[PDB]
Amino acid sequence: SRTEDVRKYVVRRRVVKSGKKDRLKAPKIQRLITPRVKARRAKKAKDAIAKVRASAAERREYLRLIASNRRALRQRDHSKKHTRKVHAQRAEVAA
Amino acid sequence: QYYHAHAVDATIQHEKAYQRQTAVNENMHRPSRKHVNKSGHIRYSKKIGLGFKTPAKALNGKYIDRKCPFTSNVVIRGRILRGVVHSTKMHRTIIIRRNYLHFIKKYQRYQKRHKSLAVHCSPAFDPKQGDEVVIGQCRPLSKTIRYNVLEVV
Amino acid sequence: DAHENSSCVFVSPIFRPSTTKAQVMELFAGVKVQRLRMYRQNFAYAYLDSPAAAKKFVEEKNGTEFRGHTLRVALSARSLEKLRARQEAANVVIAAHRHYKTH
Amino acid sequence: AKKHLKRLYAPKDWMLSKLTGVFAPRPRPGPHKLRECLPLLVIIRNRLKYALNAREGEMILRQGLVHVDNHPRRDGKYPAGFMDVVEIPKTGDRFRLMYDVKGRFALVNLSEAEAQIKLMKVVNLYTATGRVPVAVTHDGHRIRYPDPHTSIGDTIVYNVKEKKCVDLIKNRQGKAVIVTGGANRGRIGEIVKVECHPGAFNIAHLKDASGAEFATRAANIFVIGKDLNNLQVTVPKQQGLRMNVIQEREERLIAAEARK
Amino acid sequence: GIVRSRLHKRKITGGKTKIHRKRMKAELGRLPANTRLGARRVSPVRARGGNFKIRALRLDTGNFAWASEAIAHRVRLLDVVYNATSNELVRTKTLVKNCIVAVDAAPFKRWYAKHYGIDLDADKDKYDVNKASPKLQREWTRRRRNHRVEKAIADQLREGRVLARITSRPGQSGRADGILLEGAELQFYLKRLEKKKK
RNA sequence: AUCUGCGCAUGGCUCAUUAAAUCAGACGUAAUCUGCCGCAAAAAUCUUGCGGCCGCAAAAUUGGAUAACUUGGCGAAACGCCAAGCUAAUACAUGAACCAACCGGGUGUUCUCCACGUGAGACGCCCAGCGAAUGAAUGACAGUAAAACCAAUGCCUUGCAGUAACACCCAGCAGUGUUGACUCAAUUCAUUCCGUGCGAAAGCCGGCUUGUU
Ligand SMILES: [K+]
Ligand SMILES: [Mg+2]
Ligand SMILES: [Mg+2]
Ligand code: NA
Repeated sequence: SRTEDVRKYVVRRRVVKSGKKDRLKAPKIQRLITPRVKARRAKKAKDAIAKVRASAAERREYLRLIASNRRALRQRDHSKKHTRKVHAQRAEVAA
Repeated sequence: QYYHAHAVDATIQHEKAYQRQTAVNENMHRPSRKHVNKSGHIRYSKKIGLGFKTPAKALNGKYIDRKCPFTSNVVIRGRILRGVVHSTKMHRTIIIRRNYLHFIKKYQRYQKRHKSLAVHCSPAFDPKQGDEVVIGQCRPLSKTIRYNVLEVV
Repeated sequence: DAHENSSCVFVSPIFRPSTTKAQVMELFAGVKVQRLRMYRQNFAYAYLDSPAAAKKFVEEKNGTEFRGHTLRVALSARSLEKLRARQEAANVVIAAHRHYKTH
Repeated sequence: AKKHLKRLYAPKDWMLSKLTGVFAPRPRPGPHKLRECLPLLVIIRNRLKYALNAREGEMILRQGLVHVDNHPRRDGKYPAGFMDVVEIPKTGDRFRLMYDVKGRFALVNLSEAEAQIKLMKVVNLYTATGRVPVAVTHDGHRIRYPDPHTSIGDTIVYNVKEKKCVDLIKNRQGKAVIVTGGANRGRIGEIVKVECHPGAFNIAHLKDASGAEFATRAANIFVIGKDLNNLQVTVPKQQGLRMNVIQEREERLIAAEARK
Repeated sequence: GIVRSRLHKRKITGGKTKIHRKRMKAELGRLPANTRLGARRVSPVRARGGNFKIRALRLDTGNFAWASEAIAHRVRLLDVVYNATSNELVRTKTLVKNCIVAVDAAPFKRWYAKHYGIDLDADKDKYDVNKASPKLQREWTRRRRNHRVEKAIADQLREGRVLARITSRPGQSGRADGILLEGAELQFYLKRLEKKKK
């Protein structure tokens, strides 16, 4: 069943040699992912979303700078126009 | 009720396939005045660089030329040479001659030499044999043409 | 801060094409208003008699639902006396411009 | 696809003797061009003398002991060209690659807060997907959001540690520039005029500290400061001042005599 | 194999070029697709660089655009009616770029009815123009007050099939997209088609 | 050992061919392709496990092969070969909802208002990723001054001074790519992509402190 240890049921073959000691050979369990592997896999997605959010923040910074520069130019121009217009209206009042 | 469409120009439509510029759509009902000449038609005409003026015939003409540097995707790049018209017997193509003197070192004297070139002449120009022209290098338009006429002097 | 002492108030959202001046007035009932201005950006400016009343309106009308919309109310730094002074200045200029046209 | 590079075909500025071998380390593609780069093997063996041969150079490099622009490089064929900051933390080397008046590569020693700064000449500007303005520099960097006043030819001051731009120097008349290619390579002067030829190469005329006028194609200049005195980077010993050859010969002879 | 080099060509002087090298893979050519009108069938071709060209051997539908309305619809190709190169390319029903075809006008009629509230078929599954809400009716008059349609196009939509011009290369892209003929281009090609029938 | 990845298009050799050829200096490619390598970018994707399409939950516990090997071999041999049994991959195939944004286009005989429709606002549902195809639109301007009137629309107040734009939730979140030149970069809208594209390799290894971040 799921949630059951697999390493306990793996096939172990017996090698017998003259003298020496009995050897037990078991395969390396492939595709068996531990909690460490799960942490790595989740960290990948976390990093991806963090990078995309950081890029969006950088775009917001650049757009704010551009819009602020345009705003400053606009209100400088309008202040100069207001000064010219008020000088024009001063002459208009009382001929 | 119904949109009155433009008529077909019988003096331009002679090629058994409709002649049109591929940069603009002449069939749009409300053009945007970006590509509109003084006659109200839809013409694509770009400004090539190097301080070369777009001819008035290129701006307000009726001709269709897929290889004209002013009304097509042909760009001018590389060499800008100068020559005299030698032959005008092809269609939309002229032969120019570049006459120069080559210095022979041993005898310390020059000798006259020439180099014929096949050049594409847009309908915006009407050069005669012996006229003096400026040509700009473009991409291969045929097996011999690598230059386009930019101005007739 | 230039808003705490002021008697002007900003209230959003008020959709002029869907709300009448009297309909905004029934929301603004209970406090006397010198004038009420509605703008295309779906917001209104009101100018109350006293800064105390203007302040008391804000925390009691902030977050409440008006015409099915959650509503935000803030203290505005503009002043009705400044508006009246600017209109008084502009009226003579309007008259002078009208005379200049017929000159 | 060529993999080899003969010693005779190798650039002369590498200073590789023609009798030592037949081949030279071919620079791998990367930041700088093959003709305008100094490979890390050459830097670590023929310049710093840390490695007696290519084997020891490989043992040094494959450990990541040599950092170029705050990043360890394990390749001895890495280009590692102009304006690059090369630091060996184990020996604390910290030198920048520049040009001297003779046109040869020079290792200008740096300090802290100066090894963190690198100058980059903007060679291209284009809009990437999402309408993102990107500036491409002379070392292959692609700056994702440069200064709105950045234009092709201007230089930007880059913080290699923080990976951010800190200042922009426009390419205007009166600015201080160093010549990057040609016969005047390594010389430092101020722009007095830039003759513009549409369709062809622009010609920048420069004048150095001594007042000697010299010209070069506008693609060979590199802005390094707002004035000939206020430079934004440290330069080699000669300060980009070309000396008369006769005077240099007599001075060298006098110094050699004074030594003995 | 097939090559695209100028070595086999005679010089402008009339001389014969003496070839001193073998043919190269960087100058090769390939056999044409000869795309016909039929059920869709394509074959990939590994071009230089690893990319793929979809050599279409047969095509039946495609994306055809009403340019004056800035829209496009996927319709069936009913016929090919004119080729400038030769009439053998019309007999064999060969689909090439800039060839004139007849397509299905039902999607264009339906879009016209949905967008402007005008039913071409009515005056002579289908959309109902009387079902629309009166907010959409105000939408229709705003659109209708700037735009007028051509009688030549409207007549074709009523008939059920409308002439079109292929704007894509089927032997390279693998698809047959196009544009509806309008204006002087429609009147040019209609005259050629009348010459054939008489 | 054998799968897997990469290289083997370099180097070495020779000078037979070869005169609008080759080559040299000087230029192009805005007519193109480009693995390695540099600096970057990436919000498409209904998956999984449990109970009865639904419900409930979520560190996604994905699936078939097939070598080496073994067995029986064929062939005079052959940098020759069958057939059957194993068994993996960063080989091959498959596949990840939520978290998780901004922004647009089309609509509903949808409701709520307001006026008696260029109304407004919710709500529904249909699409809105990169790359590609076709079609429209951008990709600026730069050779003139004043009043009227009408319709709408902003304000001022209850007639136009004054007034970036914009009917809330963003009161400046691009009104501004590049070149000598572009049908180019990029953006938006319409419709399309059928393998002939697109994983977080469903990958590996370390540290520590030993961590469903
Ligand atoms: K292999
Ligand atoms: Mg036939
Ligand atoms: Mg070789
Ligand atoms: Na025909």
